[PDB]
Amino acid sequence: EQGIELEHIDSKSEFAHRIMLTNILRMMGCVKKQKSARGIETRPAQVILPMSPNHGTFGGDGMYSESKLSLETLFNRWHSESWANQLTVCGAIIGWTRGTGLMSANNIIAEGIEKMGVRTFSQKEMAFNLLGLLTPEVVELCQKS
Amino acid sequence: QGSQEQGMGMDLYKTSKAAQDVWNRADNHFKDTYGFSILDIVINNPVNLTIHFGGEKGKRIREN
Repeated sequence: EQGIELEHIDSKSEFAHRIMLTNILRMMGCVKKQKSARGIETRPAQVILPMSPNHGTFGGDGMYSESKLSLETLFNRWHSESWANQLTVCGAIIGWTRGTGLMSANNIIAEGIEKMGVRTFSQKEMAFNLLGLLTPEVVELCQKS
Repeated sequence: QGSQEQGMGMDLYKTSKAAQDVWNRADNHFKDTYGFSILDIVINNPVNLTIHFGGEKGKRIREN
C-alpha cells in the first residue's frame, strides 16, 4: 500500500490489514485447534513474525504499521493464554534488504545509508539471518519465552 | 504376560466408573511423564510411536 496516507485508508488497506494481522491470528488459532484435537502438547510450532522497526516513521504505508505493531501483542499473550504448548513466537525485526537492481527496494540510496555505519543485506544474507531463528539453539529459547 | 489383545479391558472402561478412574489416572500420568497415552496404545495398537521433547513439558519428559 503506497502513498496511502490516513485521509485515504479504504478497502485495500482494510483488506491488507486482514492478510497481515487478523488472518495471521486465525491461522495460529487453527494450528492450536488441530494440535489440541490430537492432544499434541510437546511439539510446538515456532511462528516467525516479520516485524518492522519503523512503525509510522515514513507514512504512505496504509495500515502496514498498525498490522506490524499489533503482532507485538503475541509476545505477551503467549504468557497470558492457553496456547504456549502449541505455539512459540519468534519475532524477526527484518532490516534493510537490497532487491534485484536500481528500481527494486531503494537500491540507489543503500550505499549512502551504509556510509552512516549501518549495514544492509543481500536477500541471501537476510535469508541466512531468519534461518538462524530455526536453529536448535534459538528453537530452544522460543520454547522457554 | 501372554494374552495381550487390542482393546483389552475397554469393554469394562465404557461401563465402569471404577475402571475409568484407573485408566484415566494412568493415561494422564504416562502423558505427563513419558509423553504417550497408554489408552491410545491399547485401543489402536500403532506400529510406531514418536515421543516429542518440545516445550517446557517436553524437556521434563526428556529428563524422565
